[PDB]
Amino acid sequence: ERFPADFVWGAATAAYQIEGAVREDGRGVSIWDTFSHTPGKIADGTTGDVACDSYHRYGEDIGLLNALGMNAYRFSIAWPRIVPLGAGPINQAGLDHYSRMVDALLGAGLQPFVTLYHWDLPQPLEDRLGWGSRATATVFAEYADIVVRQLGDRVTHWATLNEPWCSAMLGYYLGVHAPGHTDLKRGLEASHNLLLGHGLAVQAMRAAAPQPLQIGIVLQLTPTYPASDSPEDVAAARRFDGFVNRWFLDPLAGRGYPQDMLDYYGAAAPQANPEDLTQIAAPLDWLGVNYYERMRAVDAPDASLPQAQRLDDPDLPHTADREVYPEGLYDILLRLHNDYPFRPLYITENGCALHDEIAEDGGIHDGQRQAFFEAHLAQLQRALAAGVPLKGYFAWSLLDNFEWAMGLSMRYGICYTNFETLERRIKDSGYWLRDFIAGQR
Ligand SMILES: OC[C@H]1O[C@@H](O)[C@H](O)[C@@H](O)[C@@H]1O
Ligand code: NA
Repeated sequence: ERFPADFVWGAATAAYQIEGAVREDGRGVSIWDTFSHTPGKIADGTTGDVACDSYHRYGEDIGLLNALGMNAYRFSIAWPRIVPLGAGPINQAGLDHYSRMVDALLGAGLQPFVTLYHWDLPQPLEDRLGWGSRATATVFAEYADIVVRQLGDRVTHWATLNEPWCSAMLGYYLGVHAPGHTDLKRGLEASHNLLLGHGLAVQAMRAAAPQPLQIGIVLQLTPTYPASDSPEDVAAARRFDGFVNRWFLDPLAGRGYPQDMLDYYGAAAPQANPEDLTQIAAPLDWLGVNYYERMRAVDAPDASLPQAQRLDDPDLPHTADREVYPEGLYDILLRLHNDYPFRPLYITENGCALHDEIAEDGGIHDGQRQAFFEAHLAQLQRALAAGVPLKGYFAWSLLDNFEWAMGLSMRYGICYTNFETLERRIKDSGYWLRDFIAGQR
């Protein structure tokens, strides 16, 4: 029935998806400015140039969080605002902005859970190979140092990266995200330098921090299940689970990269000496899990790597873009708790997209998103019952925003955003979370 009295209850955003003001106050160009302004990369012709205008309107966002009765806010700092050339001088105006926002949050009783990297690499680094270069890892750590030096007296809970799987594989292998490259080896290289940048940043942050910090990383985990028990389908399930989950979990847990995946990738695998793996395993205080979906895998010998395709289940509900499988959240947490060293855990994202509209009465009747929260929160109670050391939950997203290659067309918010007027309105699911949280707090 109940969560811990000190549980963290929040919603989450990322800077490029919400802030707009892309050229204001010294902000540099990010790979997502370049990519979103490249014809055809975004589905609907939109960019993050305005987005939710949260650079100017984070006060309104704070208003929503307050109305929701939350006690925490997960957001990202734009590297392009802080070090506009990527490696070079800081931009004090960038840091001052986030300093005021942090003060605003704390004054409202909202604990800032800051993400340092949620995909907006400065374009000057990409011009020197981006995550294809080990130098990018070094200058990421420098950036992590600068930020914590200035805001670490107030922010205790930091995440280095959000979802390196996406940054590496969507960004450099499949080409669907910025910067838009299409080479496996480049993707795997990028995964390594992300992980290294992570490890280097943790160490830098601990040395720069004016007080002890609780430092984590955020991974999206996709629990994977074989469509049948055939050696073929089981193998496919393993390969997918390795491609998405274990590739990151293992080296973070000090276990190296998974040998099966090393064998599968062959010459495409990155060059990973033992000093880098030691750095990548820098001790963490927590792990963030982003959870959206499962993968029910059939072998797909003719598809590209990892030769494993989703077997649709028409009995399960689907959202605008995903199948709903709440039981996967219990499953992956049970696996983390029993099989890996990370603890405590936070659900740093969970939510869904729907064809939301403002109805005649003025509300947004998103009952399927309410049912989505209710079901996933129920699985978290089960996970807690089994001893999973879960300390918080953040809904993705606080508000409808720029959904990457889908643009402004794919609405994930618990608040509706009118992108013309910038008015936000709380959806019915948001009111349900309010009332649920108020019962738990
Ligand atoms: O697609 C929904 C969400 O997925 C997550 O993996 C990312 O961290 C978000 O930035 C994105 O908005
Ligand atoms: Na549906």
